[PDB]
Amino acid sequence: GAYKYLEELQRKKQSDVLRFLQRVRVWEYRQKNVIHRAARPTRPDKARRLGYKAKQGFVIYRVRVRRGRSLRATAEERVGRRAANLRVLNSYWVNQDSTYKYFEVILVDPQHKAIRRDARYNWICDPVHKHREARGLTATGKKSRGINKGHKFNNTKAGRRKTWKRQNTLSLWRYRK
Amino acid sequence: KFVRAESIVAKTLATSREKERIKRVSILEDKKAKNETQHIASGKDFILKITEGLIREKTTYDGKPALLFIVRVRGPLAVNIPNKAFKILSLLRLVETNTGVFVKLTKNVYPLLKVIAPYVVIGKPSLSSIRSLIQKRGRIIYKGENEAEPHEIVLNDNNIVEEQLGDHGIICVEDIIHEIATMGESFSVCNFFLQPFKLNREVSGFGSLNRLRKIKQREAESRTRQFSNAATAPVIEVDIDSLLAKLN
Amino acid sequence: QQREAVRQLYKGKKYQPKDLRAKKTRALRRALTKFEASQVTEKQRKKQIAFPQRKYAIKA
Amino acid sequence: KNEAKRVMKIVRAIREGRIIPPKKLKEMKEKEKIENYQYDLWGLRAPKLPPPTNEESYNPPEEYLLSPEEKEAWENTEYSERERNFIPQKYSALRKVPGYGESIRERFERSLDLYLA
Amino acid sequence: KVPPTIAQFQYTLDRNTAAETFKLFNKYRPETAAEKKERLTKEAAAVAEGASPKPYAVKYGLNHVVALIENKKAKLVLIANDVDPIELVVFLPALCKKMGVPYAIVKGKARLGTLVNQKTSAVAALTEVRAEDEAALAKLVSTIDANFADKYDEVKKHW
Amino acid sequence: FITRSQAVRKLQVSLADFRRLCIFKGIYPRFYYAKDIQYLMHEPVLAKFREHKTFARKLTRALGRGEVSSAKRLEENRDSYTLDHIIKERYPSFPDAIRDIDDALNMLFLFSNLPSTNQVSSKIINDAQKICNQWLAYVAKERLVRKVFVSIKGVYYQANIKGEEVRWLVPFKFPENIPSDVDFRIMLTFLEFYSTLLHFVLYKLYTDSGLIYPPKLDLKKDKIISGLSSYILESRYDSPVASLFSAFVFYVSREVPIDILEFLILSCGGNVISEAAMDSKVTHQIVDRPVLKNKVAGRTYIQPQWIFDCIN
RNA sequence: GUUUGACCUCAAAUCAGGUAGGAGUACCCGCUGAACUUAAGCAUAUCAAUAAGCGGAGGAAAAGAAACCAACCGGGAUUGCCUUAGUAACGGCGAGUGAAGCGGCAAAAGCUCAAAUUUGAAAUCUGGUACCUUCGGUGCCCGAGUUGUAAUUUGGAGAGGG
RNA sequence: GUUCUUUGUAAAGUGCCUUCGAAGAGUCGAGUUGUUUGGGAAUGCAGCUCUAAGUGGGUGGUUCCAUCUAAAGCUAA
RNA sequence: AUGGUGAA
Repeated sequence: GAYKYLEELQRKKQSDVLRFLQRVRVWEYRQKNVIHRAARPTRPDKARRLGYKAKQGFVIYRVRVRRGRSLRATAEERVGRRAANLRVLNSYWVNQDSTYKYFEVILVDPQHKAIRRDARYNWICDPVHKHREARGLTATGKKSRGINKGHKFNNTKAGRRKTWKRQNTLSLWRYRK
Repeated sequence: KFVRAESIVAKTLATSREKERIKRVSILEDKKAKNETQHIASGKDFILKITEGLIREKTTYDGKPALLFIVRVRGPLAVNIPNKAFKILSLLRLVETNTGVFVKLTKNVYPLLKVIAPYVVIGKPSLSSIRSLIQKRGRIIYKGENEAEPHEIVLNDNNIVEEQLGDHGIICVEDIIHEIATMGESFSVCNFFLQPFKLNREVSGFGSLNRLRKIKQREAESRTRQFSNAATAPVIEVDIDSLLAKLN
Repeated sequence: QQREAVRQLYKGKKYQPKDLRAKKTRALRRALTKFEASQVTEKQRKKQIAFPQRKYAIKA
Repeated sequence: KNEAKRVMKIVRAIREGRIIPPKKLKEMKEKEKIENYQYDLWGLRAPKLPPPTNEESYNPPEEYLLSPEEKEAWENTEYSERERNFIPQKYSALRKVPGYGESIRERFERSLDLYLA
Repeated sequence: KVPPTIAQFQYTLDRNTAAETFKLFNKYRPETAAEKKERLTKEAAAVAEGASPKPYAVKYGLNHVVALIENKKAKLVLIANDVDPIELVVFLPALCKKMGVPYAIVKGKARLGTLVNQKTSAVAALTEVRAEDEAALAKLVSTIDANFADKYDEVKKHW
Repeated sequence: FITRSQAVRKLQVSLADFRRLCIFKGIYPRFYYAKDIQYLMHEPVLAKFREHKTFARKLTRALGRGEVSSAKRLEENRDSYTLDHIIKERYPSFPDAIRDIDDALNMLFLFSNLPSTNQVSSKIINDAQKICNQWLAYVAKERLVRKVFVSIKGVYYQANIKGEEVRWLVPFKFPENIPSDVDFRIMLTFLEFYSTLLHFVLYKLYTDSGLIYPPKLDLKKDKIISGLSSYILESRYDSPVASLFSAFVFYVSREVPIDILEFLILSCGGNVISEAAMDSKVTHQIVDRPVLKNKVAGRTYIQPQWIFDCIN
């Protein structure tokens, strides 16, 4: 439906329409706290394509971070400490200033019974996903860990400490090679 | 205060139904009384009763004098009454909404009764409804101390009954009820003695329940009262007895 | 006698007091229930019916 | 289909009887809700019960008629600093009894005894 | 300073035209959750013991409306001006102008919510109509095109 | 003790609903008894006023919207609070109830003689006239009368409802000038309290001593007089007062109000025949006229004071 | 209507239901990061993508169904072992540093969203409450939810009908 | 194995014929300052500036050809 | 050197 039009509207970022929305919102988000809850995602098309359903249990925290370790991961880490019961799913850029950057990190309540039911999202309830951001298991964390497929990512594919310990410790068999 | 253009046309077109509605009735009962039937709709007197499944027993009307209690209603929507209905409602002094009077139904009364049908509701009451109306509401326009008569105040006494009427055997308030329930000769004098009956309105307020109860009851008028608008429209009778429980 | 009386007045109603619930451990008081874990998406239930994991042997 | 499927489920439930049709629910509410206050329930302040009048009436011995000066003196005095709530009158006949103008107030003042005292 | 596609809103539909729009639209309420449920229990009680045509209502989802304009199925489209992300609906007056579907910017989002059994709606559209209100609908189309479109032809310009 | 300003803040209900509840228990400041208000806060009537308030927000958002269909649903699925569980705390023994029913009929017999206004609902009034004639139905049936007193104020009565001399002033049948001072909010809540109180007692007097509660009514007798001769009654002496007028058939006439006077003769036992019923075997006719006319030998012509002299 | 009513937002409470902290820490996942020591003094190479410190998990963790490797009569998620190999490659070519594809094996399992309308009917869920065969089911009420919750689809295509 | 109930113009699968048929942006990329490596085609990452396309785009092989579909997520051994 | 404990 509209998500194609919004998808293409969000492309032209410095264009007249979206330029004006930035300068109003950048002022408005400075009035509010560092870490605070938005009731609805400002870029809802982006929220969806990062796994947000507009049902009870999903929370959109807006977060402010300084400019000049990665800022996206710091943004997720800040909301992780404040909203400890929640689990960080994904985050995205909304607006930026000369001094600050804003992200609208999306969260899921594993304790809320609307999530413990449906099988599309009940995986986040499993204790292996406590603080996904504190281990770099989010989108931006996996990006900064250099975890992809290719010749580029040879020395850091399946854990950069794991491949180091494998390469720099002697291995001996019962009947020596 | 300002008038929207929606209003003045709706008021125009509704009254110019009623200016057309009574014109036809005033032509008809002229031709009924003067007896020049070559082209009429109907040739007799119709009284319909609407009670409860929502029965519509249409009747004739013989010459037998009956007793009707008539309550002023405020209908319809945009209707400035014409000159011909200002008069009858002023001669019955029913110019206030939610105000009643007993009258007698003759074949002199019935033709004028088709004039005011959309503006009031009529009907035959019961003796309880005769009695419990008067001993619970009753106004007497009578002299105050020295000057101020028009304090209409209250049927307090039975000796004020001795005062004004008195000499017609009119001795007590229960005796008045004899003169109304039975067609007596001094019926019009005592009818001229109890000028309104300020009935209360049913809904009587704004509010939570009051908005809803207004809406739920307002449609109930639209079933228990239909507006015929016909040349030989019947006169519609409702039960007064169930109505007075709503109004007393 | 007090505890059995409290259990009788909270006979099979949702959210009875914390001092009467099973201790077990902390992790097992979190973590999805039998129903919640076995809860499967509607598509997968159809794919289970249409193509279930069949039983077979291989020779003759 | 959707509504057609949904009906079929509500058909199924009344086939299993989990659900009552709305016409019988009125019949469940017709037998109920008239039977209200119609049951046995039985099987410390003395509430200051009112003083019983006997022989002060519409047709009294007429010395109980107030003196004509005290008529206005009863009127000129205000309420509650006041002995009678009325002035008795004389009526030979049952018919001549007036509209007892202040009976509404007599309960409204009594009502304030019932809880404020 | 406002870029012309923003503040193409706020130059909204006036008093009398908006009143007449709701005089039409309030006739076409979607059947509410309670009303729909009781109807199906009536169907259950009747059809289990012992035909209907397609009923017209307003269409009210943003995805549904953006479908219907460009389908093309929408005739009148009402658009609220107050929207939390304004960018959700900024393209929508242009889409209607491009496909030639008559549109009107209405004032108040909750005002759309009242006619539709929701809190807010942002967009509402009337795809199809009963035969009696067909002439009235087409008259309102012309009324809206005269008042909204022809008066504010310069709404695409001026900051 | 606590303060009047404290308890409303404490209870967190309407102040009117504080005053409305305070009538119901019967709590009076000696100042406010602090345990008793703490005793009040766990009571099921307090459940309903919060719910009756939150009904009202949920309804005005309904009609404010304009979905009247949904608005209409709220009423049919809306409870009423009963006052049964205000009674048994307050009236432990039924003979204690009949020593407080003094004031109860003293209110409720007033309200039958009332015009319906905007302030007072007629349903209450048409119950009140119904309850009065329900009261008089049992009283006139089993002849339970002792003393009478007609006075300037109204007409007092006296009867041993299992021996307690109840006294209930029936006012005179006239239009009553409703004064601007009075409050039909406090008085109605008394009636509201007293009405349900009067139901159980009439159930008690019927279904334990006498009859079935309530008996059906006869409509066509109610069309004539709308009083005590209607409202017919079906089940399923020691005093000479109860032996009065035993097979003494009377005629009553249009001078007296029959309603105040047919009661006593039926409470005694004589038969009552009116002039008013149309709209021999009788041997009495009560008249208030300087000019009497018919004067037959069979009828005995007594002014009605003497009938009140027969009782006292 | 100088009332009133919708919403949105900000509140509130010793309300109802929850949840997060701390300990342990061998393994794992992140973050931060020396020096003695090696080539001749020390800026890289080198101790060392170490130790300490910080944060976070589990019975394993992490990884994972290709924006992959290849140059062949192509392979086909990931992880580990053997081998490729001390090879390519880099390193004041020196202290030396040090892979990977293929091949053999261990174990093998795939799928879910977002994406164009259920529009002839939000088909969905929370909670309260009443019962029942209680890791739950059902009726009723309430709220969420059209700024989109269900069903149908994920490129291996798929959907509409016949 | 033993039963009790299975329903609704219900839920799919397969082959043929016909009509359509959308796949993630402050991201890819670009310059530079640091960090990472033994990494020679700054590999990987971060910071800062600017910031795309749809018979598209990413990666490799001597003028084409091969190979996948990023910028979302789950998953035992 | 890292981390900590004490301190006219």
